[PDB]
Amino acid sequence: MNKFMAWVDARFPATKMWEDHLSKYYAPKNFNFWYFFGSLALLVLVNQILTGIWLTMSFTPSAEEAFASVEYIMRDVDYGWIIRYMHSTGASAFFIVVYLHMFRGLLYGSYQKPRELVWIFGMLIYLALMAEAFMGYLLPWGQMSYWGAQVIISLFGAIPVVGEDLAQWIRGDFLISGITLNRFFALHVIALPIVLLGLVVLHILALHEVGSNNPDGVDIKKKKDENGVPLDGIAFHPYYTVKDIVGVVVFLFIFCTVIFFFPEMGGYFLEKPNFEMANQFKTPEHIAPVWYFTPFYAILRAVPDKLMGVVAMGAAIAVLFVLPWLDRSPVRSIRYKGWLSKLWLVIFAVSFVILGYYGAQAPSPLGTTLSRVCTVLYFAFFILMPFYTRMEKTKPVPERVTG
Amino acid sequence: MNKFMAWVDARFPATKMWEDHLSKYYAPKNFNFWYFFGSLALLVLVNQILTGIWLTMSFTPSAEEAFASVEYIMRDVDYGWIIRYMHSTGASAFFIVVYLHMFRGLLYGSYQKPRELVWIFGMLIYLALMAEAFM
Amino acid sequence: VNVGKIDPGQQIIAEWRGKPVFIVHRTKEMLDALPSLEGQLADPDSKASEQPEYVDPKLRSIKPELAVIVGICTHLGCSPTFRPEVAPADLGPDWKGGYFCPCHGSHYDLAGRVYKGQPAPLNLPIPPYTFDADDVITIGVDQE
Amino acid sequence: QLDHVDIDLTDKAAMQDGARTFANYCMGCHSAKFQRYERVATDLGIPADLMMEKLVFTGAKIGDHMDIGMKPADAKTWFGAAPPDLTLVARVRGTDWLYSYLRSFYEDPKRPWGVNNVIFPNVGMPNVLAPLQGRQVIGCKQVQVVEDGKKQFDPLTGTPLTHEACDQLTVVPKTGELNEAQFDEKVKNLVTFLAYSANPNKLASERIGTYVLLYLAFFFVFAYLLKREYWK
Amino acid sequence: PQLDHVDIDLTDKAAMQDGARTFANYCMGCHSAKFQRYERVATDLGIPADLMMEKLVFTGAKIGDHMDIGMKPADAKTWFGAAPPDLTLVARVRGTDWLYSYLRSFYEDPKRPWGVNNVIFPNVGMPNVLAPLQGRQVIQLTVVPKTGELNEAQFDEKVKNLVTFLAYSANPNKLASERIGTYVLLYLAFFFVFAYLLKREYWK
Amino acid sequence: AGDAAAGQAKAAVCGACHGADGNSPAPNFPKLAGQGERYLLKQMHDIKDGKRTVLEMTGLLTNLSDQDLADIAAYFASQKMSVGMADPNLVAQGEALFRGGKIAEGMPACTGCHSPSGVGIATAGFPHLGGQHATYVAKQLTDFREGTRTNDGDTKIMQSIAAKLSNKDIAAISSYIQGLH
Amino acid sequence: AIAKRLEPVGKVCVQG
Amino acid sequence: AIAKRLEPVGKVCVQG
Ligand SMILES: COC1=C(OC)C(=O)C(C/C=C(\C)CC/C=C(\C)CC/C=C(\C)CC/C=C(\C)CC/C=C(\C)CC/C=C(\C)CC/C=C(/C)CC/C=C(\C)CC/C=C(\C)CCC=C(C)C)=C(C)C1=O
Ligand code: HEC
Ligand code: HEC
Ligand code: HEC
Ligand code: HEC
Ligand code: HEM
Ligand code: HEM
Ligand code: HEM
Ligand code: FES
Repeated sequence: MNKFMAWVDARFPATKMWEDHLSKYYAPKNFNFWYFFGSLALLVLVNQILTGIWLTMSFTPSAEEAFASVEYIMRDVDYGWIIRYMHSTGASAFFIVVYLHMFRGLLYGSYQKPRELVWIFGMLIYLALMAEAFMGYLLPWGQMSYWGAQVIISLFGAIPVVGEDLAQWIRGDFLISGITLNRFFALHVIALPIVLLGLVVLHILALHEVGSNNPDGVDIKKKKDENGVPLDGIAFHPYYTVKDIVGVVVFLFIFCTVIFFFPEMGGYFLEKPNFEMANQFKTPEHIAPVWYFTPFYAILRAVPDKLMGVVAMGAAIAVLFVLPWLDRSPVRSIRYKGWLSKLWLVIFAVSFVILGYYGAQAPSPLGTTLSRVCTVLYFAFFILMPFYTRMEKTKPVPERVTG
Repeated sequence: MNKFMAWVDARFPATKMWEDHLSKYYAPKNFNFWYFFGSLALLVLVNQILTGIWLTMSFTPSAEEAFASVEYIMRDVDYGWIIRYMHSTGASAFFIVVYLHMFRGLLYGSYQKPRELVWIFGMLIYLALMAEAFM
Repeated sequence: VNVGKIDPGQQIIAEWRGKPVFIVHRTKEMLDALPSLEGQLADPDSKASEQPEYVDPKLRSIKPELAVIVGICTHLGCSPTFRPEVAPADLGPDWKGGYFCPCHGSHYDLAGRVYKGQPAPLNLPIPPYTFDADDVITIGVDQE
Repeated sequence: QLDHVDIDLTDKAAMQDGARTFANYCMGCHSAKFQRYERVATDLGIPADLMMEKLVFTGAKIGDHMDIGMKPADAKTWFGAAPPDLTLVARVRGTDWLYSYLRSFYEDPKRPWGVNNVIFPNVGMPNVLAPLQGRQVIGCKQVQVVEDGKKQFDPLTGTPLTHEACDQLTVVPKTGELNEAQFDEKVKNLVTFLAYSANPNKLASERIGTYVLLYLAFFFVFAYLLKREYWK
Repeated sequence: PQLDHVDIDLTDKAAMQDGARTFANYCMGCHSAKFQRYERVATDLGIPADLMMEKLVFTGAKIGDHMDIGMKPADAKTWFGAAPPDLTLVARVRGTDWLYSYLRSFYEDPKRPWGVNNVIFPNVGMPNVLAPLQGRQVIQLTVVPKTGELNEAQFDEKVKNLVTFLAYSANPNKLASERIGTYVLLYLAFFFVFAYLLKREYWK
Repeated sequence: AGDAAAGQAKAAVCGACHGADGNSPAPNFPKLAGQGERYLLKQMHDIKDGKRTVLEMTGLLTNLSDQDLADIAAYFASQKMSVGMADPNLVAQGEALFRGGKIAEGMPACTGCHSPSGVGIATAGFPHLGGQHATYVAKQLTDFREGTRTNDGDTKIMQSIAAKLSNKDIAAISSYIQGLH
Repeated sequence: AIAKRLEPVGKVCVQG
Repeated sequence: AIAKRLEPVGKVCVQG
């Protein structure tokens, strides 16, 4: 209503925010498949929050009842199995969407100036997401849950001096137990969700401060019409809102297909050994991380030394933070970067996929050799970026976006 | 730092937000005792969130173990008794501070125009607090 | 645990930290044979295994008479079977007493030191224990 | 090497026979404690009174979980390994693994219970279905001849052409109630019931997902039209 | 009803030890103290762990175990007509004065199932389990002479020590709380002066 | 393995108490017919070595070699245990205990280690129970409960299990087992 | 049909 | 001192 909105606008900047962030907010008109994943990440975060709130209505964060409570959700709670599968598939889809989001950032140089803070907030979001998923995977209290938590927290025992004390303090016990379960449940259900929501708010605010990149890397703000609107810019609402609605429907089709027909996804979204209750005295023949942690695992497994392996695994994630300063290309988009940048992006993607694929299996000779090679390539993609971004010859970026 | 803040401000609304909300935001200079309670309500909300997060690390939301888990917090968890007392006294202090805040609003007509939305959001906060404290 | 009542060549099972701890009263012939078993162990010096800094590297116990080993097989955490017999028909003729894992056939000597080329990659753990008195030990507090 | 089994979760009779087998030969050591008798009866089409009379042996109520008197610690002490809860074993191991495991027990005097398992070597489980299957041994029997996947059947009779192999699971004749096919069907029904127990929402999941996907295709048509239009 | 005031001293280790002895011998038969551990009771009462295990742990439990009892609540509710409540927090549920008056107010009432009634807790399902010590108390409450091991003063001390232990059991953090609170308040008074001065400086 | 054909001749002395085919007529003598050969051999060795005390068999197995015992066990395992009759007033409780055990007391059902039909597991050494005399079964359960019989091994399977059976439970379950098939 | 399918394995012979 | 203060109420006579 006109009068109601006039009353609100005098007392709340509703119309002002709407015209500053969604309408009258002109994003590049050449977004492609790779720009669906921010909105899909928001959708998956909302799905995780809702389904987690509902699982918490029935979950028991105790070592004696966690697994039994999960089965109670799966069988006794009306549609509880739907909510649980939504949550597990939503964690896996959160990591799928976020990895594709980060790979878009890599492809189109979206981390470069002025979006360095956007990239840093996104990486903080990624760290929070990894912590959240790790602590959630302990909640079912299956064999995989318990033993993956055991190994991951023993990693903190690799710190030379304070490692063992730090690991014990994190566990809250001399081993992984119900104390660790309840603690990780509290962190996973409130603390990290709050941190993630705040980080997402900061991320979107920084983006809207500096504006979106585009597949061509063209700074659309340079060319503006008489009204001040970029020539290659269109209002986010309604054009990209409807585009993101279509993307959300497609994502929901895939998401519901997985939920209702293949919730386990061949044992990758719901690992088979995790359907057995945690046993402190019998460890699985082969213990592997959830798929979305597998690459870094491979890196850690590729290093013969324990402390060096932990340091390398941490650096594999920390280097993405400095990525904005590693890239010295005069152009943003891979479309106009030299052959070296394209080759190294291909190498990095292949190495990441191979690291994930070989970290999901028991160690093998070819697997170990390829994991070490891919660790070298993964770190070289970043370490050599400041050099091969300068050595290459880049194409001239068009004044107007293509399409 | 000057250079660091210049770098941030070109990428974040840091200084603009600081100067729109906290600095360069000119409030009446005659605030009295009754205007302490918005900040105190914020502090009590932060205390409730933090203490409740730490209680959730040791609470068992089952009819069989809820009371036992509360006693476990009181007795077995190091300083868990402190955290639980902060939480319960913080709920009581939250309602004390919120009631004094609402009474300030009554005294000084802070609900009147143009602050009708402020008052309505405050009442929604009060409803959420009633539900939160009951649960 | 009161350990002075363990007759030669027998063991008791204590329960520490959820885990089963075999407390074995190792007789003479056993400790005479153990120095002759170094040719079949992957970690005879317990370089990579887990044990306190005050136990003998070879015997892996505070004193040779008593053997305190957390009875959890390194490979998949199964409880080894105590086989003090000299040459069991199914342990082979080279046996000189020890621990036989039944789940996947991992073998350890009477000092908990794993044999070579078995599923168990490390020796059986030595828990942190001490001797309060000649007949009683405490499993959980390090020796002074 | 596992053997494939085609498990039909819509077969109420097969699931009923599997539930009977589980209640009689299995719940002595194994629990199904994440699963209630009431839900099992509802999904298998068993009347509640019939479920009470025929499958509930522990004095539990219809709505009670399929708990058993054998405690995990006691059974771990007795058998050397705790008999795991079997509600989700179909998801933990898969139906093919269970089908091959329950048919792979063979006499092995070297073992504590006189038996071993091809699928689960040195398993701590006694061969509790020996009365049905009969004595199974690692002996010599006729196996279909195969040469690089060149599998020979009899063109006329359609039965396999076989040669003797001396490392095969052979059931000693006249040692069990059921022949090979009858024991195969018994194990198939048992594994079908276990598959239902692991995933009792499978059929409803497929139905609901079909409807959800139809709705999402409809909504996609509308959203795609609203997008491509409004992008002109 | 009118209660008798008792001055409970939670720093009296000897009194709390006597109360713990009385609770373990006369009260843990039907009542659990399942929300506290033998180890913490020993630590707070100054009782050595070996002495605590020998003298106060009768159930075969470990020092670190909760003070559980064999009498299950359902069985006790059936037997007595009411479940003997866990007494760990009873000093907070009822207060020390109520407990002191209740444990001394049992008198003989043949109309009751257990032959006793209580002035503080009329028609209570508790049998008078301290009758051997107090003696035969009959109705104003008077103890029949030469019927109990202890006189009125000696029994009051026994109840006072027991109530003192119950008072500690309900609130084992009270002494540590008053110690920590003193320093927290001292710091806040110290911090207030700096905050007050800082505010005064700016508001010139 | 033993030879049933020779065990028949070697088992004639036993048939005085256990019956010619192992189906004893007197309740106090257990039926050896159809009993697991492994279990029979273990029991005979235990009685030889004093691990199980049967006063009625004092010196009867001392002169029999290991192969003779194996032959006798094979002969008895080659027979079929006759099935008795359960007391109608006790069959319900005995059946409930046998098939379900006690969830509350944590007593296992007997149908796991001993088959639902009571035939036991011959390879595992779990004895055949169905058809066994109610008197003998009750005596064995009482002996396990009181620790009189301890040859069930260090794991104390049956000692632990029988510790949870009352006298009424023992009588009812023995009566049910007498008619179990 | 279901009742026959669900018959318990253990059969007990009872007096009378 | 503490040992006497904590002596169990129930005293048992034992042979020899
Ligand atoms: C097989 O195996 C393996 C796998 O697995 C299967 C794997 O996957 C992997 C691969 C691993 C991965 C890639 C997974 C990665 C997963 C992770 C990153 C998980 C890591 C998560 C953890 C282990 C959690 C660790 C958590 C830590 C260390 C952080 C701890 C944080 C705390 C405890 C917070 C501290 C609390 C505080 C400070 C309280 C707040 C204090 C206050 C002051 C509050 C405010 C108080 C007041 C206001 C009162 C005082 C008043 C003041 C200040 C005065 C002034 C007043 C004002 C208010 C102004 C590997 C290698 C592996 O091999
Ligand atoms: C119907 C007759 C039964 C089926 C089907 C299964 N069991 Fe058992 N079982 C028993 C023990 C002591 C174990 C543990 C052995 C070990 O860990 O080495 C098992 C194990 C299984 C497994 C393996 C599950 C896994 O995740 O590895 C399956 C699939 C299984 N059992 C199915 C003991 C007994 C027992 C006591 C006599 C009975 C009656 C049964 N099992 C019956 C069945
Ligand atoms: C079994 C013989 C008991 C012994 C020994 C002791 N108590 Fe008891 N208690 C018992 C019952 C059955 C009840 C319930 C009575 C009712 O009508 O509800 C109680 C209750 C108490 C209470 C009341 C607590 C409350 O109402 O919140 C107290 C304070 C109490 N008991 C204390 C107490 C003490 C100090 C004992 C040792 C001296 C003791 N009880 C022994 C049963 C039995
Ligand atoms: C009467 C003089 C007996 C003769 C002759 C034999 N046995 Fe017997 N046996 C007898 C009794 C009274 C019992 C039961 C003991 C008890 O504890 O109640 C037994 C028992 C056995 C058993 C154990 C059976 C079981 O546990 O199921 C076995 C295996 C057995 N006896 C074997 C056996 C053999 C081989 C004999 C001839 C060499 C023999 N028995 C003779 C009494 C008598
Ligand atoms: C798990 C293994 C069990 C289960 C759950 C029960 N029993 Fe049985 N039992 C078991 C073993 C290993 C043995 C052999 C003991 C030995 O070697 O000395 C037995 C034996 C018996 C016997 C004696 C049979 C005889 O003497 O002929 C009886 C009478 C018996 N067991 C009864 C019984 C009952 C009533 C059970 C349920 C309450 C039961 N058993 C369970 C192993 C196991
Ligand atoms: C980024 C957001 C989140 C992610 C990535 C995430 C991830 C996960 C994962 C991977 C599991 C393991 C599921 C399984 O394998 O069974 C899990 C479990 C769980 N999560 Fe989270 N979660 C998120 C947010 C939340 C929130 C906000 C809540 C509650 C408010 C929550 C509550 C739970 C509960 C109760 C469980 C245990 C039940 C179960 O395992 O399904 N989660 N989570
Ligand atoms: C996990 C939850 C996340 C949410 C909800 C989220 C949300 C969004 C949204 C809505 C956008 C705008 C639309 C789009 O560009 O797709 C965006 C852009 C962006 N995101 Fe994310 N994001 C998340 C995580 C991340 C992570 C992990 C990274 C990188 C490490 C990242 C980096 C970026 C960058 C650089 C941009 C702007 C680049 C450009 O304009 O092309 N984000 N984010
Ligand atoms: C406005 C915010 C909140 C209010 C007013 C509030 C109020 C309360 C109150 C009155 C209790 C009863 C405590 C007692 O009587 O012992 C309670 C219990 C509890 N609260 Fe909240 N709460 C708030 C937020 C939270 C949050 C955010 C969490 C978790 C992150 C939390 C976790 C708990 C837990 C675990 C308990 C049970 C343990 C206990 O009783 O101490 N609370 N809350
Ligand atoms: S369980 Fe010990 S070798 Fe595998």
